[PDB]
Amino acid sequence: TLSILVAHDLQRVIGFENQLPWHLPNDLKHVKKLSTGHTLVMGRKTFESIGKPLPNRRNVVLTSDTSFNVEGVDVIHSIEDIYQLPGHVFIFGGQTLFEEMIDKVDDMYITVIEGKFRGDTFFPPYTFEDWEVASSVEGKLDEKNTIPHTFLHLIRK
Ligand SMILES: NC(=O)C1=CN([C@@H]2O[C@H](COP(=O)(O)OP(=O)(O)OC[C@H]3O[C@@H](n4cnc5c(N)ncnc54)[C@H](OP(=O)(O)O)[C@@H]3O)[C@@H](O)[C@H]2O)C=CC1
Ligand SMILES: CCc1nc(N)nc(N)c1C#C[C@H](C)c1cc(OC)cc(-c2ccncc2)c1
Repeated sequence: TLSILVAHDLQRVIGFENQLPWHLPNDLKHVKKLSTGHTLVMGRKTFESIGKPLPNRRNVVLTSDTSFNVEGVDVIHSIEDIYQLPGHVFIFGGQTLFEEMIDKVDDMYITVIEGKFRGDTFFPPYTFEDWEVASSVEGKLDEKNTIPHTFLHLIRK
């Protein structure tokens, strides 16, 4: 199973100066729930921005750097190596990789942040004509989660 796992805002911003533009603990829990025990694939820049691999799942990084090695991180150098990955596989970031992968994945787990942030990294444009809405659940606003947001699970038609 090959999925996209992304959070973007109303204009598809997913990042600004190596950072997430927004602090939203509920989306982290959401990420932890979906991807624990499975596989996360990410481009080199996405990985360096986190700075450490995420616990209790396989971390795969795509890069052309043949010297790249990080403890707890499996390296690939080919888009094509993604399809040899066993199990449920999540394309985690960033803009470059989503652009390469958005026409290949079976489905997408999108967190829509109902805001307009300044960004420099964008999720590629997509139309609902090509995606069925399997589920749409609003996140709950509270003390620590202060931005309206929505979990979408879109499946390709
Ligand atoms: N929400 C998110 O997912 C987050 C992402 N970001 C950002 O993403 C921003 C924009 O950079 P972006 O390009 O999107 O980052 P990516 O995560 O897509 O990393 C890009 C790199 O991935 C590797 N790569 C991609 N495709 C291939 C391929 N076909 N073959 C071999 N290697 C490949 C290359 O690494 P290499 O150059 O080493 O060969 C490439 O330079 C960065 O500024 C980073 O901060 C920031 C915050 C959050
Ligand atoms: C959650 C945000 C998020 N949500 C969803 N639904 N999908 C995603 N792909 C990402 C994402 C992301 C990027 C890789 C990112 C950048 C970052 O820049 C500092 C820190 C983290 C991060 C720090 C701590 N634990 C998990 C992830 C993730």
